[PDB]
Amino acid sequence: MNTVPFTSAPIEVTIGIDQYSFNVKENQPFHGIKDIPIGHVHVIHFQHADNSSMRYGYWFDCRMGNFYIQYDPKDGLYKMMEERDGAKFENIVHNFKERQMMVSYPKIDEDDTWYNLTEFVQMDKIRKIVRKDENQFSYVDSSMTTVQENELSDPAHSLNYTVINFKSREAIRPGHEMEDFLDKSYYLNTVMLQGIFKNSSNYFGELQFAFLNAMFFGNYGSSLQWHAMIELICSSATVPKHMLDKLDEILYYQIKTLPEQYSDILLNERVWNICLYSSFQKNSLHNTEKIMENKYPELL
Amino acid sequence: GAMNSSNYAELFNNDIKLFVDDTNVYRVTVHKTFEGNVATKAINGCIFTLNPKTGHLFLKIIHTSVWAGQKRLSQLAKWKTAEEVSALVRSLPKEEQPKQIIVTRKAMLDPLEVHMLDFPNIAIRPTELRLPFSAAMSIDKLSDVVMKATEPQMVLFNIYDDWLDRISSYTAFSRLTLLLRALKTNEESAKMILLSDPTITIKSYHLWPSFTDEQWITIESQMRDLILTEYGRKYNV
Ligand SMILES: NC[C@H](N)c1ccc2c(c1)OCCO2
Ligand SMILES: NC[C@H](N)c1ccc2c(c1)OCCO2
Repeated sequence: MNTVPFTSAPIEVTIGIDQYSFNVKENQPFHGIKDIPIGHVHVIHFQHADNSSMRYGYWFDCRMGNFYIQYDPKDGLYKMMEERDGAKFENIVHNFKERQMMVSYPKIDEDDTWYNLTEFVQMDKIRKIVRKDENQFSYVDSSMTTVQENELSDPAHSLNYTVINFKSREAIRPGHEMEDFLDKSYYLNTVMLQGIFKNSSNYFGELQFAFLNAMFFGNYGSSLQWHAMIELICSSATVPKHMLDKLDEILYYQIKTLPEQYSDILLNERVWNICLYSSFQKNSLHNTEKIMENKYPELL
Repeated sequence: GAMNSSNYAELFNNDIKLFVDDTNVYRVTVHKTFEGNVATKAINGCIFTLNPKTGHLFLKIIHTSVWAGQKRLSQLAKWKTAEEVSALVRSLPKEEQPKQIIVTRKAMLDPLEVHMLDFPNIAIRPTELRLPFSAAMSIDKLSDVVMKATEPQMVLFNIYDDWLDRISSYTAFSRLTLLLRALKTNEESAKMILLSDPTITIKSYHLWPSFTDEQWITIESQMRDLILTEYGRKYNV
């Protein structure tokens, strides 16, 4: 188990760690998060009490370095930093633990939700979507635009998701216009899976990462990407059966995890009704359909 | 965006544009089978592609053989229309290619957009005008060429005959839409109006009769009366 210490907490803030969150009062003696599960990526995220504008946060993997949080009063945010002095780091963590100034990551022994939400998400793929090569961790916030959003404005601060556009020459073979528009299997299997992602695990990793950024930051372009990647599969008549089986599992967990009161802003009615009730795969998403109907029957 | 009564003079500016109407592409008669079921028999159709400024009509005849062994024909017809319009554009010299294509039915937007991805600078637009181009097959010489076709064929017409020697495009389009609306509403009575007087004929190289300027005024009035008469019959007014 690993630890992200905090130098201090000078401003009142709601801190998230993965699907958990807790409130810290201004100048309260908070010095970090311990007992953090090795083996998964994680995200530590922030929403200031005095200015809920900008949710922001950091994706990281404790196997790749020793990371900590320190507030910067000039830029006005909690920043992740890497500590290269390993013996300094262990000494700081040990002291804070001895004084019980850290909260314990609240995982229940039965609960595989984080693994299920991040099964295909790897730090290396995150770092290609979020480009800041000098850090081993990746910053995301609520306002960051996607590359495709910037084509339709600072490129260094963009989310480089794979562009999906159903009315593009990439999606539509000359001479197969009707075929490729009404059935997206070419675009899914040849262009995206074989050509760009190389395999379905990388496709699902980006889909899962887009969902989590939508949910944790309210990032609108991430929500667009998540829905586009679902629609591309659902609108394809020919999809490997293992992908269809796993997508239902992946989507069920995402719909089950979403905060009930955020459903109006995180779910696209058109996409979900099309995917569940009209698409080629309308009968391939058993559990996603069951949880959607029991939890969000209004959307449908 | 869409095209309506606010920007109606835009049709007659100097940017090349084409209307595309697909309502006569897939034409069927529904009949009873020997076992008491219902079956459809297709007949030849056409794509109606019109330049409203010049009157040039590119009439692509859709021969029934294009439907043989195909399914979801009403869906296929839209994509076949888009394929043929795209082919027409590619056949035109660059300086003759349209800057806008206006479809009469919004269901044509995505098929045409997808077929025209190679032409990102040609705008594909709907219209809020209700245009009576479905009545094109009430023009005898157009109906004749379509029904006689034994293979796919493109035939070029000027739907204004020689009117543009005497009137503006705006006025010619208004005359055309009034004629077509009257033929759509009551084809028999409209044709009676157009041919009642044996001394006025249709030139071999024309679609409509050779009316003088004063006779066109009379004809147009009789067409308006027909439309109003039929509106009164329909709604009991
Ligand atoms: N990570 C183990 C740690 N003992 C733990 C587990 C579950 C919890 C909790 C702390 O705090 C309260 C919420 O539930
Ligand atoms: N072959 C089993 C498959 N991996 C599967 C599909 C859907 C699921 C699920 C597991 O458990 C989570 C809820 O939905």
